[PDB]
Amino acid sequence: GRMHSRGKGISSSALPYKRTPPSWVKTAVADVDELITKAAKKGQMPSQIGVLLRDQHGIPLVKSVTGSKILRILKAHGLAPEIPEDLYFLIKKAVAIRKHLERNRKDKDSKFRLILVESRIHRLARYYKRTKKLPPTWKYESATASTLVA
Amino acid sequence: GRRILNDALRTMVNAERRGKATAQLQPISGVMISFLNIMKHRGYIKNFEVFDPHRVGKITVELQGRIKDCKALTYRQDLRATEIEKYRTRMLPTRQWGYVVVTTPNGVLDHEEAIRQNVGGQVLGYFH
Amino acid sequence: GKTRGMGAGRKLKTHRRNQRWADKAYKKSHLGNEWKKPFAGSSHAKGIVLEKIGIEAKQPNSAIRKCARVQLVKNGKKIAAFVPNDGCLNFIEENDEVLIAGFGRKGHAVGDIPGVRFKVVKVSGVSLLALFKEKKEK
RNA sequence: UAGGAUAGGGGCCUACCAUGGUGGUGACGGGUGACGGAGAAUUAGGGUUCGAUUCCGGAGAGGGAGCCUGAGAAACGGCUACCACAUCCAAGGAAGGCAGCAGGCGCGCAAAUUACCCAAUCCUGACACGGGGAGGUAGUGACAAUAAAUAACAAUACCGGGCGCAUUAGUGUCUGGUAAUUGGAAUGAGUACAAUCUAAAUCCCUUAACGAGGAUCCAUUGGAGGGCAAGUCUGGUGCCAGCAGCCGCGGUAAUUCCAGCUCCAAUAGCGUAUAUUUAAGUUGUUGCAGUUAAAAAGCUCGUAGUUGGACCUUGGGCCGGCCGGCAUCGCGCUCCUAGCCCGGCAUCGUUACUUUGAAGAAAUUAGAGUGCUCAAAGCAAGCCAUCGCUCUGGAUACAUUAGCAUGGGAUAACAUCAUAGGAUUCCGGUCCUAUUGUGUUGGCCUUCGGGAUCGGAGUAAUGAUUAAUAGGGACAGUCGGGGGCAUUCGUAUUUCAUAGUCAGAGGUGAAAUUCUUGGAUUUAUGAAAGACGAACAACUGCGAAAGCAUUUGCCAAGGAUGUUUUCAUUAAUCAAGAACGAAAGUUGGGGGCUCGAAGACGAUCAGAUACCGUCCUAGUCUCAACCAUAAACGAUGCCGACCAGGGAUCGGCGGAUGUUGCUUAUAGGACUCCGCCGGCACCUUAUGAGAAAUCAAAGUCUUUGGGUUCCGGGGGGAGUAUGGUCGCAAGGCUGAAACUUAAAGGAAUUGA
RNA sequence: AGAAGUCCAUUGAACCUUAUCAUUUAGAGGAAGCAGAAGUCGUAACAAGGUUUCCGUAGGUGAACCUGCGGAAGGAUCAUUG
RNA sequence: GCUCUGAGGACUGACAGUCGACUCAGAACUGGUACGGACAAGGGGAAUCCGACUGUUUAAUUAAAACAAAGCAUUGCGAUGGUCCUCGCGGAUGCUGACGCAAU
RNA sequence: UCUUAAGGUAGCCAAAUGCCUCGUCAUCUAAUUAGUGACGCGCAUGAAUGAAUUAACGAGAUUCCCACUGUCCCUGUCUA
Ligand SMILES: [Mg+2]
Ligand SMILES: [Mg+2]
Ligand SMILES: [Mg+2]
Ligand SMILES: [Mg+2]
Ligand SMILES: [Mg+2]
Ligand SMILES: [Mg+2]
Ligand SMILES: [Mg+2]
Ligand SMILES: [Mg+2]
Ligand SMILES: [Mg+2]
Ligand SMILES: [Mg+2]
Ligand SMILES: [Mg+2]
Ligand SMILES: [Mg+2]
Ligand SMILES: [Mg+2]
Ligand SMILES: [Mg+2]
Ligand SMILES: [Mg+2]
Ligand SMILES: [Mg+2]
Ligand SMILES: [Mg+2]
Ligand SMILES: [Mg+2]
Ligand SMILES: [Mg+2]
Ligand SMILES: [Mg+2]
Ligand SMILES: [Mg+2]
Ligand SMILES: [Mg+2]
Ligand SMILES: [Mg+2]
Ligand SMILES: [Mg+2]
Ligand SMILES: [Mg+2]
Ligand SMILES: [Mg+2]
Ligand SMILES: [Mg+2]
Ligand SMILES: [Mg+2]
Ligand SMILES: [Mg+2]
Ligand SMILES: [Mg+2]
Ligand SMILES: [Mg+2]
Ligand SMILES: [Mg+2]
Ligand SMILES: [Mg+2]
Ligand SMILES: [Mg+2]
Ligand SMILES: [Mg+2]
Ligand SMILES: [Mg+2]
Ligand SMILES: [Mg+2]
Ligand SMILES: [Mg+2]
Ligand SMILES: [Mg+2]
Ligand SMILES: [Mg+2]
Ligand SMILES: [Mg+2]
Ligand SMILES: [Mg+2]
Ligand SMILES: [Mg+2]
Ligand SMILES: [Mg+2]
Ligand SMILES: [Mg+2]
Ligand SMILES: [Mg+2]
Ligand SMILES: [Mg+2]
Ligand SMILES: [Mg+2]
Ligand SMILES: [Mg+2]
Ligand SMILES: [Mg+2]
Ligand SMILES: [Mg+2]
Ligand SMILES: [Mg+2]
Ligand SMILES: [Mg+2]
Ligand SMILES: [Mg+2]
Ligand SMILES: [Mg+2]
Ligand SMILES: [Mg+2]
Ligand SMILES: [Mg+2]
Repeated sequence: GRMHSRGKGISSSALPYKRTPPSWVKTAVADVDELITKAAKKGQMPSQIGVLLRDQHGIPLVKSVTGSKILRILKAHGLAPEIPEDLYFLIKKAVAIRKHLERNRKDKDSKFRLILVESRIHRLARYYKRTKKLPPTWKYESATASTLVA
Repeated sequence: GRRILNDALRTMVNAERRGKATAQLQPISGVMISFLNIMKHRGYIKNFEVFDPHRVGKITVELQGRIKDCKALTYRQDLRATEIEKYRTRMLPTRQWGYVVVTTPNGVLDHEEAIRQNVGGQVLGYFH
Repeated sequence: GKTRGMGAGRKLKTHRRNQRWADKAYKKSHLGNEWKKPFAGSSHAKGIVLEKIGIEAKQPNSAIRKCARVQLVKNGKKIAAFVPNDGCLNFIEENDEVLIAGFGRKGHAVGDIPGVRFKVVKVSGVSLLALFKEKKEK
């Protein structure tokens, strides 16, 4: 179930059987790359870009239409995020918790949640250093992390 | 928390003990399929059918009510073709029926085929 | 449950090593204190009688169980030793050499007798059964 | 790094230089009643325990040390010194080393002769010849091991079952036996010639004459309540003496003691003690346990360790009787094996696993052959005319791990295609090395042979599995008594103040302490203070647990649901280490209504240091910091799968018309029905499990294996002592032993 | 050639002081556990055991114990739409 | 004592040149075993009692275990007040105000 | 059982506090009215008259031990 809770919910997505786009997706694979590229240069992350395509521009799945995953589309263009999206969003959260504590130091529940976040941050960075998505010297520093994000 | 071919074989025994007609095996694999071929050629299961929606994939097996038990030996030992005899006696109901499946570099097969071809290997399970 | 992984041999071997100390038979023969027992790991032992005593039997019974305090030659130990037959305490005197054996149950008290785990088996180099059976006189 | 020394490598040692080497995969240190192995006991398998000792390796010669000679020694049946022990002395000196063979003392539960000989096996020297306390032979020897006597056969029998008459009988069949009944046959234990034996002796094996009536040529050791085989025998004793591994026996009719008789078991053997093996699935890898019997850590995080989803053809077959040898859309070969243009080629990822072989000391284990008379053994021997010799044998196997070599390549590890710095048939240049044209020796170089770099054209299907009813992250609308900060409220209580009235009130089983005309209690209006948060409130919610219920706002967090978003194995569980942890308790402040350990009183009582009643201190409440424990409980760790039926309920979502005191209209909100997901539970039932109570998870267990952590091994002593460590303290964590004891305990039944 | 002697190095027994370690062993007095016995005081527990029992903590008392605070049912309640 | 060896620097144009006062390590030799050679300059250990410590004290017989002290606690006082001085007028604390003053 | 307002609690001890007293036991010694550790019917201990402890410190009182020495056995000699 959950890594850092006892919940065992199975809420998730279910991609269809058909790899190809539905018949009505009448876009061009070059044109959507512009849609992805513009969204990135606007600073949006891959998870939000896919939501945008699916919701306004009517693209069910990028891997169907283009044959490429979004992050690999960005990376070939030199727009891949320097800190991976998921690692960044955790680092944002741990920064948010620390700022809240620095006014509430008898919030012992919020101190508990903090420990869970860096445990999650460090496990993930262990992975990304192994696969060379982070520099082999990159280190999560509690203090100098609010500068990196937001 | 998954280690398959235990999930597959325990599903068949539980289906068999109740007396059901078919069993579904949600994660499948080449190892699991080769085990069912050995069971089937020896006559302990009917045919079975692979499901590809994409994924690990599903398989439905049709049971004929004449498998008594089928088990996995997780912690897969190495098995010279010389101590076949000692694993035979411990794990099988008698010296007449029952088979120990061993994975060997000439493929997955039962301990009887292993002696003829003079290969040892690593134990996967047994049925009888 | 049990650890079963193929590369878990170190965990399994260590665990039996820790847990064997919880078995009294193991710890009795592996802790070293058998050499601090009076016999110091011998089947019999020679001694010299200090006095003839006699000890009461435990509650359900009622008798005078006759013993002798003997002193062990090898280490100076003083123990109480049962003289096991009818009237056989008479054959035992004071300041006499005596051969002490185990009384049974391997250092644990035997029968109704409180605190005696040694039996006298020879006196003056004459078998004590032989004295009770007249075969050899002292 | 350079030396020195050694036979020689090396911090072996020296000078200078650097700062390394080992460690939870346990270094370092301690224990060993510890030389190592070959092996030994036990063994269904897996194991447990032993190994001083005759073979191999090592080490030592009373303890240390230093040496000479010599090819070889740090030699001790060589020396030198010291330490200890001791011998002789004519008193000045001298001579020492049995852990060699025998023997003595001592020590102990615990072990042989101060014997003969180089005949065998071998060794040694100048040697065919000398020597050998090596080694062999004999005395002692119930350590272990083997074979094997202590009678056999007959007829009489008072008799005893069948079987021939079975009736009515009677005897008679295998002799079953009291039978010192009777009769001769058999023979070695013994003793004795000889011969043999032997290095010489003795013993054995042969064998002249003696060698049996059952009292003798006599078999014993433990038992006879049960376990456990065998007495409801007789005399004695009287909870004595005794027996009894355990349970138990013995208090005047003892199946248990002491005896006689009879029987039982084993038998030339048997009992006792102690260590160990089995039994013991009570150490559990195979293969145990943890709701209540002993035992889930209060809870979560986390490093190491352990474990880890699926996916990449060897798939569809030709071929000859398990397999070669092959074609499909099988990356090369010059170089070795290389067929009559051709199989069957080596380096440009590593391993486990399996297959076969090598090479593996013997003795021991297994195992073939072989009639030592059998057997334990041994490695012999067997046929010939058991006649001048013939035929010989002296097999073979197992050997865990590590190392070497061979094929397989299922499974499982570690490493690694996306900056293309990738592969690739050719093309000259940066450049060196030179070979048949240097018959001699060479030595720079033209086409030419490879480094190696390297710019460009070239070719190709030009090169990134999927998206786990794994996990993370994003997003959407929600949900909650989850947390922190501030804040609004509510009665009650206590105190105060004001007013009224007047004899009691309070408390109790009954009272008393106590308050009271200085007006108690009661009644009424207002004020202060501090705690508390009724009813609603539940087989309901939230939280890792502890825990969390008045209002509102702010801050950060979370689960579930929804999703055709995104990453792509990132995970499970966890020694070491870390966060939180009710109540009480501790140190300081703040506050101090109520209640209230301690204390003080009134009752009760044999007493009452208690229950009951009165008064009250710390405390209760809060801020800062400690503490780290609870029946911290579901007495049930966490992750995963499967498995039975039902209605409730909580959160979300989806699907249905019909209804409202709503709603500018519908839509939504309240309610009814259906479905999915996720929660807290409940009910009914086994086809299940369990000792059961019970349990739909305590199920899918002798048909025993999904992963992983913690933990138990009869009851006490004892969570004690001691050492460590944490704390201000109280104490927490770690945590024995001596000794003691046959039960303690769990579930259920009948009674009382 | 070459002795006694002698010089400096090196190996180094051995003896002595201090220290440390480990194993035994004595001790006024204090204080635990066990067992025995035909003892004294009570009545704590097992029934609602006559104040339901028990767990943590704290205080108090001849002794078993009592009391406060929080917890548990292993309770004497599986139960209020009555 | 003597004779040496090495390290640690400056400036000037990984070098060359010149300069440089000071410290520390190491060796051989040497002596009638002397060498912090005069001077200067702790004796040490095991315990008991009192006072915690530093501080102070009976000038000229007592230096302490006495006094003080930090720490702890109690008491009075909200100014028209407390504690105190003054014959009176008046004054000290107070250029203060409870985290303060005053008394133990 | 008489009595008190309460009957000396936790602790401590022959203590700088104990008459008896050179208390009793142990230890230190050859020998200890001294010292230290215990014991406690405490003439006449005891809780801010503060009780019990206590590292560091002291020209504070006391006991012992090693070193040292003309303090002593036992005096002699030298300088101003
Ligand atoms: Mg799941
Ligand atoms: Mg986890
Ligand atoms: Mg046992
Ligand atoms: Mg060298
Ligand atoms: Mg030894
Ligand atoms: Mg020995
Ligand atoms: Mg000797
Ligand atoms: Mg030697
Ligand atoms: Mg020697
Ligand atoms: Mg000798
Ligand atoms: Mg000898
Ligand atoms: Mg007999
Ligand atoms: Mg008997
Ligand atoms: Mg019996
Ligand atoms: Mg019987
Ligand atoms: Mg017996
Ligand atoms: Mg009994
Ligand atoms: Mg009996
Ligand atoms: Mg008898
Ligand atoms: Mg068990
Ligand atoms: Mg239990
Ligand atoms: Mg639990
Ligand atoms: Mg890990
Ligand atoms: Mg290998
Ligand atoms: Mg998933
Ligand atoms: Mg969201
Ligand atoms: Mg009134
Ligand atoms: Mg609710
Ligand atoms: Mg309310
Ligand atoms: Mg009271
Ligand atoms: Mg606990
Ligand atoms: Mg528990
Ligand atoms: Mg499950
Ligand atoms: Mg719902
Ligand atoms: Mg539901
Ligand atoms: Mg046990
Ligand atoms: Mg136990
Ligand atoms: Mg219990
Ligand atoms: Mg019971
Ligand atoms: Mg009672
Ligand atoms: Mg009661
Ligand atoms: Mg009860
Ligand atoms: Mg009380
Ligand atoms: Mg120097
Ligand atoms: Mg002072
Ligand atoms: Mg003066
Ligand atoms: Mg003075
Ligand atoms: Mg003072
Ligand atoms: Mg004034
Ligand atoms: Mg007192
Ligand atoms: Mg006193
Ligand atoms: Mg003195
Ligand atoms: Mg004293
Ligand atoms: Mg007094
Ligand atoms: Mg007084
Ligand atoms: Mg006083
Ligand atoms: Mg002073």
